[PDB]
Amino acid sequence: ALHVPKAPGFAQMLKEGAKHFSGLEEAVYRNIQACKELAQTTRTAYGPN
Amino acid sequence: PVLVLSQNTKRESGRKVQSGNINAAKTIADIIRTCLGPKSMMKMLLDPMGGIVMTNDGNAILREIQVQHPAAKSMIEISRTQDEEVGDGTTSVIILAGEMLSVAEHFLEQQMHPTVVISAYRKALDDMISTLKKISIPVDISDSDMMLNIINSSITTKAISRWSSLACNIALDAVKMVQFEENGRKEIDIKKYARVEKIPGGIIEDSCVLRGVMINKDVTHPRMRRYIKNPRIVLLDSSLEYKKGESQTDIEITREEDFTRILQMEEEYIQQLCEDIIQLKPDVVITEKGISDLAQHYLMRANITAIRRVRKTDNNRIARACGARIVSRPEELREDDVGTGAGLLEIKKIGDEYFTFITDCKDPKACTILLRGASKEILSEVERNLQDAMQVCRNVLLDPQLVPGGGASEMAVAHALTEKSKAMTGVEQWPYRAVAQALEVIPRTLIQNCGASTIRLLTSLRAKHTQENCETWGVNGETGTLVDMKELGIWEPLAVKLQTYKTAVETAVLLLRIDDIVSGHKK
Amino acid sequence: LKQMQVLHPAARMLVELSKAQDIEAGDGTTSVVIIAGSLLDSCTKLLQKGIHPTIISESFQKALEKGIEILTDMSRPVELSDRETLLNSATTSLNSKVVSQYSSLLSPMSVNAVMKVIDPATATSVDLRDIKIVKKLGGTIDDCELVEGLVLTQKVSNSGITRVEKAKIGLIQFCLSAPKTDMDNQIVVSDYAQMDRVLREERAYILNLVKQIKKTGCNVLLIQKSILRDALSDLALHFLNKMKIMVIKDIEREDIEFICKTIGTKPVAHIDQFTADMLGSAELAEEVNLNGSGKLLKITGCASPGKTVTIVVRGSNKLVIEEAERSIHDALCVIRCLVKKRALIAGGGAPEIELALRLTEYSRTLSGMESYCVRAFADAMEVIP
Amino acid sequence: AAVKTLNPKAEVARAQAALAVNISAARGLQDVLRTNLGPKGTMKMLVSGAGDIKLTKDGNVLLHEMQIQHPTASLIAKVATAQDDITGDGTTSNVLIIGELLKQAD
Amino acid sequence: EGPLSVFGDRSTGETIRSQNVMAAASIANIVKSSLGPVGLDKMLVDDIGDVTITNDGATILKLLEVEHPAAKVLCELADLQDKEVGDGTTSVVIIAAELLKNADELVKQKIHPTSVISGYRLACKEAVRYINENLIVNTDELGRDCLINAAKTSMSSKIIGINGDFFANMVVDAVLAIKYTDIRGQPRYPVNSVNILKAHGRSQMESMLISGYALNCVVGSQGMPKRIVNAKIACLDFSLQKTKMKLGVQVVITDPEKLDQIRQRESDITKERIQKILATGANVILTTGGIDDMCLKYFVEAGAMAVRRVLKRDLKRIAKASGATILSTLANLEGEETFEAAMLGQAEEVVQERICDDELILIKNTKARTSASIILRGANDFMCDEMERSLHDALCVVKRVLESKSVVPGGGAVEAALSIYLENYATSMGSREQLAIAEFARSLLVIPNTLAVNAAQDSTDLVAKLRAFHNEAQVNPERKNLKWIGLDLSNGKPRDNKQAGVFEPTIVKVKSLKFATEAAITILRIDDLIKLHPE
Amino acid sequence: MREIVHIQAGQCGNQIGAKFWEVISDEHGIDPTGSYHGDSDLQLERINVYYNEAAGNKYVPRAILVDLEPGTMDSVRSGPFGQIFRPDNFVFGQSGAGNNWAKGHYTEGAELVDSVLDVVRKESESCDCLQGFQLTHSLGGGTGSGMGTLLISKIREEYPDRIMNTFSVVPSPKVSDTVVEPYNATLSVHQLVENTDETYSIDNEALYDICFRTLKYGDLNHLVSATMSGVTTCNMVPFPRLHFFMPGFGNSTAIQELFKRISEQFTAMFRRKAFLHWYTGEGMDEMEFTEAESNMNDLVSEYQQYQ
Ligand SMILES: Nc1ncnc2c1ncn2[C@@H]1O[C@H](COP(=O)(O)OP(=O)(O)O)[C@@H](O)[C@H]1O
Ligand SMILES: Nc1ncnc2c1ncn2[C@@H]1O[C@H](COP(=O)(O)OP(=O)(O)O)[C@@H](O)[C@H]1O
Ligand SMILES: Nc1ncnc2c1ncn2[C@@H]1O[C@H](COP(=O)(O)OP(=O)(O)O)[C@@H](O)[C@H]1O
Ligand SMILES: [Mg+2]
Ligand SMILES: [Mg+2]
Ligand SMILES: [Mg+2]
Ligand SMILES: [Mg+2]
Repeated sequence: ALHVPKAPGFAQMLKEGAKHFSGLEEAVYRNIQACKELAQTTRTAYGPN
Repeated sequence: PVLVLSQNTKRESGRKVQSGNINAAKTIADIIRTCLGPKSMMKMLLDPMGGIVMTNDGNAILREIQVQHPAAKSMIEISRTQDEEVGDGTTSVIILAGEMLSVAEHFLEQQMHPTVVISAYRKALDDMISTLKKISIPVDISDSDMMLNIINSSITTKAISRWSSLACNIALDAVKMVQFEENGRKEIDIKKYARVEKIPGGIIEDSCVLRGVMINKDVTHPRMRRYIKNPRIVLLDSSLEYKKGESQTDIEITREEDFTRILQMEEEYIQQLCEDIIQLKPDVVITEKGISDLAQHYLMRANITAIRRVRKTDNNRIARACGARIVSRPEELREDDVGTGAGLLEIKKIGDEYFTFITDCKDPKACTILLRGASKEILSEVERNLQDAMQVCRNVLLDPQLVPGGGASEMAVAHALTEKSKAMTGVEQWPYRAVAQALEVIPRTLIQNCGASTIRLLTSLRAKHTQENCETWGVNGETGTLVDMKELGIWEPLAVKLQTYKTAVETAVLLLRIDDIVSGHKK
Repeated sequence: LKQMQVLHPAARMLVELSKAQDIEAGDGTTSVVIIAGSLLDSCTKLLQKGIHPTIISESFQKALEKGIEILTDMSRPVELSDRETLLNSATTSLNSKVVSQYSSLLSPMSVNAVMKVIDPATATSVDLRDIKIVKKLGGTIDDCELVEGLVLTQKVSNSGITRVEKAKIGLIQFCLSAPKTDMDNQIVVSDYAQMDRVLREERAYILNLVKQIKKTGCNVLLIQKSILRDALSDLALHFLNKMKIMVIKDIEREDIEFICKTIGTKPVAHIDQFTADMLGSAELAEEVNLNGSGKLLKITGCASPGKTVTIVVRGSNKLVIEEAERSIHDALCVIRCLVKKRALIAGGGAPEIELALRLTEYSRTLSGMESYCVRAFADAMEVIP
Repeated sequence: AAVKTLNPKAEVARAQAALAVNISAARGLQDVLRTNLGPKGTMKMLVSGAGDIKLTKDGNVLLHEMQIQHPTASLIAKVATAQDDITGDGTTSNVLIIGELLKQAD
Repeated sequence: EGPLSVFGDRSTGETIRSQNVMAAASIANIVKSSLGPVGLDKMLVDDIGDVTITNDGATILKLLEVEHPAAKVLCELADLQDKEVGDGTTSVVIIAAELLKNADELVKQKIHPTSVISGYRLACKEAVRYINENLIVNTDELGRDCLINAAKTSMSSKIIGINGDFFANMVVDAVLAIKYTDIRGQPRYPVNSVNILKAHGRSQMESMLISGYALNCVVGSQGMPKRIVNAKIACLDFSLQKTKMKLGVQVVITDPEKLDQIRQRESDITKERIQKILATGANVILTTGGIDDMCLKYFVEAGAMAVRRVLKRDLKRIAKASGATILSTLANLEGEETFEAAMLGQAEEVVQERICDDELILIKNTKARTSASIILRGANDFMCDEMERSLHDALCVVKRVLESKSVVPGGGAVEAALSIYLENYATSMGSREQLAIAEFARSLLVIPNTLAVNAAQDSTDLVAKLRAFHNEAQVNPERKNLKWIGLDLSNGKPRDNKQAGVFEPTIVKVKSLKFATEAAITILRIDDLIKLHPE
Repeated sequence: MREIVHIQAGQCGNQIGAKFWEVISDEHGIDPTGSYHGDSDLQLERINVYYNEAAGNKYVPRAILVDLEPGTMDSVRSGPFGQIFRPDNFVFGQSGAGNNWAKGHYTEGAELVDSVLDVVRKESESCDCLQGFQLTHSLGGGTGSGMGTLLISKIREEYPDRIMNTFSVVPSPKVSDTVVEPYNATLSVHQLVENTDETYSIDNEALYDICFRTLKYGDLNHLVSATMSGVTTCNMVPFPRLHFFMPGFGNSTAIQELFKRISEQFTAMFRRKAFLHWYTGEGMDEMEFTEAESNMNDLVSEYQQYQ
């Protein structure tokens, strides 16, 4: 008992290098975090200063 | 290559480091966020030893998971700290620390200095302590029903909730028996003198706390009795064998009779030891070291039952339980060192193993909790829950102050802090009020894990706690409704909630002070 | 040169040359290498001109003899009583080193040290092993000190006894522990009484030893280092401490002659010969702490301070401490040169320039093919200025 | 996920995944052990890595000898081991009732 | 390359000088962010996941793995400052690096390094003199709030900063408790004799000052008592075990009748020693060595508290504090074995106290001297270790303040005053040494500059205001009280730090300056580098 | 001449043992079947103390082989000289037992000792006069730690008057080899000091260095066997507690180094209580670790008594 197997269904049928995110945590919050990182990359260029 | 520091030394600094620490902390929090409250769900952890850990305990989970981020390491360490100190709140503390760091991230992005945030956090911590001590209530620890309700209010959130009455009675009996005073120093050591023995099989409903102790042992010789109705017990740290001397005691034989004389001298030494023991007229003899077969012969001739190789901890528990004193030289044996107080020694077969019971003691200052159940995993979880229960009982017997649960205390303190913040005119009022609103995460989490409407319920609750005598109002973790804790019965130990708040706030302070990570350098 | 692992044979030979100069004079180890390199760089063009290496060598020997004449003529005699001249020599030697802002401190020390380890009226040389240098991290180079007494890095074994006034000191080359013959020895016990008897007689032996030590008036005890046997048993330390005797063990078998030369003690190897005439009287013996940067045992004041001194070198870094030690050694060696040869010469490239000039004249007078080589020698010596 | 941001080489089965995994393993054990039950059951042969032969119809023996590395299977094997240590019989029926409870709950 | 046959690389001239300055700058930029009340702590991971939180510059530079020798020099500088002072380990590194920077700028402008070194030495001497003559305040004139203010100043920038109001009280009480006067009647404050224990658990404010001593040990047997009131204490430096004859002693029996008595004597020897010890009244027995179970049983039956494997230094301190005599042997000048009650120590209580999940021993109210221990309580071992380091810094600072009764103001006050005075004083000393002294002065400003930068304030404006105040102080004899003005980093405005309570021991600044100057001189003296290829 | 039974536990033990039982077999002429394909009579002179001749002149060795995981004993059967052993002296469980000392020394593989003990009796009965036992195991690692000390223990209870000569693979200093090795080794030394009569500390680090010197995983089991025969092919232990040895070509006090290392890594981990929940939740009290530590400071001080 040292390995968690992929759950039956979509997790097993998924292709090799493909990724699947679902729910607020795996999808929504990670998207919001990415967009926030982007805004941070471009924030310091806003305005005359 | 002309470097100044060794390759592999990577140094990060600044708001990236701060946000990384805060994200690692709140990730550790999100790991166990759902393990809080009465309607939590189990998690199946896979040990590196092929084992399994099925639990709801925040510290169990964080102890079984492995991380590499130093902020996550620090959070796991504070969970361990909370568990070792009070033995409960191991996930409430994690969640509170995560929420405090989360709300501090805001002020950090807005150019506020971490030292300013930290000073505000410390002010807020002091005021939290004040408010908890103000809203606390006392307890008559002589009220067994009150103590049983406290223990139910502490184990209801765990798997043993199905056997709540049983587990509460077990924990209360165990702690009240382990309560011990000597030379004016009260001591509840429920780690050395309250023992949990898990025997898989049977049914949990027959689990019990013994008025005595239990060890996994059999008689050394099957002619020895296995049932004694008022045993006088002797405990020894020394081997009843003939062992060598500490010096180079080499012998030199030239005469014929000398070899046999030496072997007979060994036998006579064993005889003399056994006579020094028999002189006290005991019924049972228990050793941490071996017992030679000739010694067994002499003891049996004296009608004594012997147990050969017991652990030092088990021997100390037998001492505390039966009223004996461990000896190391049977010549130095005294009636005061003999163990009277045990009411029955029994050696019965549980499954295919022989277990020695020294139960029916009178005034036993040590105990063995015999847990029975479906499997080693179920019994490990039951044992952890019972550890929680006993630690809560101990915390109560030490500090008899209670505070209301169900998030009622969190909301009361948040309201008190918001009210106190109106006199603050500097720039720290904002982080102060922020930790105040960051305390709401406990009732928020309770509502989330019961499956009710967080927005609506938390609004109704924040509104209830704005009235005058409503600091006891909280939430049900089983229905998703607001209730009065005076009517529900979920009351936590003030010591537990104080340690929770203190550890959370100090962890936040530490991780806020942290900047400029460095790594790679080898000890 | 010794530290940079040069590989070419000629470079190795220049290293050996610098070491020889360090031996004979202790100062000039850079000038000598530069002079050698320059003479060879001149041999370059001589060889190209087509002169034989043997002719070059002989003409260089001639120029060398003439240059010795010139330098001797330039020189002026010096009396070791001329403390200002000695101070000026030491300052000159130190001007080149990292310790030159502290020259005001390390020149008078470098002169006192040498003038304390020689009879200035008869001395024709000095053994700088009589001058002990003790590098201790911490402080700054302005904390360097000249201790007239004795300094030891060995720690004191007694707790509570760190300072002793009117100190009588004894060196102990025997071991204060259970007796052990040089032959294989055992103690065979066959009765229970003999065990207690053995312990008791061991106690009594050790106690008799420490009592014979105390009876002389000794209050400071330096015990030589002893492998193959315990030089200071726990019983012996207990008894000495109870008798209020400071004890310093682990003295090294090479520091013994120095310690004796310093504090007039005579090393005792048998307890029978440990008497009062074998001690050394010191006005103070103290274990001094250096601002948490270590400890030092200073035996200061002596009724028989025989031609020995110690210099404690302080510093903020190991590197600067090592270079302070080397520079102070250079100053001591300059004073040693003055002791050996009572003659003084100006600096600032004046001798090299005079050499260039007078050997140019000598070359003009020595018409031949040696003239080219002597002129090369002169222009080579013109490189130091 | 959350655990995988801290320990990247971490395996996780959440909410529905966890339940599917556990119920699937339980039903697999039940599918193997269904044939042991009763006198009309079939004997299984079990060959060690050395080649030693075991003929058994016993649920606990079959469990411990099967070649399985599943956490739910380990849990149920432990429950069966306790059943066997205390009562000596009931391991096959134990596994069957566990599997069928899990199925009827799914 | 080809002529010189050394088997290695060679840097020479401006190349190696710039390289050395780069190394020193690297080391200083590591620690610059951890300077002053607005500095922040650092994580350090030791290649295995071992984490260390710290603000201590000496600790940081010890934990780092530095490869360049010119940076190892600054690491040793911080270590030496920590050894000799106990505070200033970051400021000294920053100042040494800045001195190196400016001195290399001068050497690039082709001022000779000897001249730069002379100017630095002159400026160091004159800065020390000016401090000692104009910038010191007497702790006698200030009282005990001076000590409290110095402790709070040291604790600012640490994780016990805001809690300084209470930690300073603890530190001062502890140092005054371990105060002792010896022969020569000089007052000595031997810190490192205050014991500091760490135990995660209760909040920081719950840390405890023990009037007495705290021992990270426990009783040897669970049957022994765990509290004793009128504790008579016996400190032993020998082991209490079954006696074995020494190496050069053998038992050779030729009459079997002696074996029994010999074997029993092997234990009766220790039994007799223990009985002799207990006969005097000793109920507490501390031992550096071990204690067999046979012996622990004797202690249990006597009702005594025995402790084994105690540490030699803990034992020495307990002995000094309680009035006991550490015995390595029970042996007198009469060739016997005895134990006198005068060799015992005393204490109003000895208890085994339950600290969250561990247990320790507390020796309370020892007579013949007062001692002090501190149990630090935080959220985890990282916090507790940083608290220990901060408290050690504060204890060393208070010790220095009590030894030398002079303090100086903080917040860059001393550095601003020195910058002003030395930029005015350089005009008198040579022409190139003048430039060197001016650069020393300007370098000194790196402390308030860094303080303001960390406070996230306009360093330029703030340091200009500071220098204006101090110039007014040095040119107007009616406003000499402006010397005490320095930075207030919570508001970004100068402030009278002598009235605000921001004090530092004079020795801190003096030794910092001297050590930084020596480090700068040694590194500046280097104009070549030969790095030999390893073998 | 009295007979010596040889138990070998754990992977390390089961893989030193086979190599020893091969070296000696070739030192005696016994082939894999067991037939004495030898000529000299000195091979048969002292062959009764190691081999238990059966009918048919097949010399079966007096060796037991134990491990909680069968896959090592399978590799021993399949290996070389893996057929002289008695097909019933192979005692194995089904649980791997990881590398937890508590797992191997407690109910999680405790019944097995009762299967290795009815093979020790069935192997001593054949012996006319049983000299004693030789257990080969690993101080800390897999089962050899736990199961190797519950064996020394139960065999010192069942035969408490016989020589117990252990060969233990002390952990190498550089290589941690496991996260719980400090615990397993202090817990095992705490049993071997009491229940053993002579212990030979075979350091993997030093053995690996010796193999590298010879060159100028199997190589270590081939460089430990020649030492095991130079110890068991033909005035020690003056004090009955300093019975730890370092072989070579030694009752050296260099053991004190290894012990200092082990006890300082034990104390480092015990301070933070790291990897302790497993032991407490599987059958140890938090005080057995304090006892183990105390007893290792004991050992280190007994060994420090000389120098
Ligand atoms: N029946 C209940 N209804 C509502 N809240 C509860 C109930 N039982 C316990 N709680 C609250 O849940 C909180 C946490 O419970 P528990 O899970 O035992 O602690 P932790 O979250 O630290 O593990 C406690 O503060 C308690 O007030
Ligand atoms: N203050 C000074 N003014 C001029 N020349 C000096 C001064 N100090 C030393 N010198 C010259 O420097 C030379 C010594 O330099 P140094 O680095 O010691 O080389 P060496 O090691 O070869 O003696 C001497 O020739 C001396 O004339
Ligand atoms: N409250 C304060 N206000 C302004 N400056 C302070 C304050 N406390 C300390 N400082 C300054 O911080 C500097 C040292 O900070 P820190 O890095 O904590 O000490 P160290 O130099 O020992 O590392 C000192 O030069 C002092 O002037
Ligand atoms: Mg709880
Ligand atoms: Mg010179
Ligand atoms: Mg059946
Ligand atoms: Mg500081």
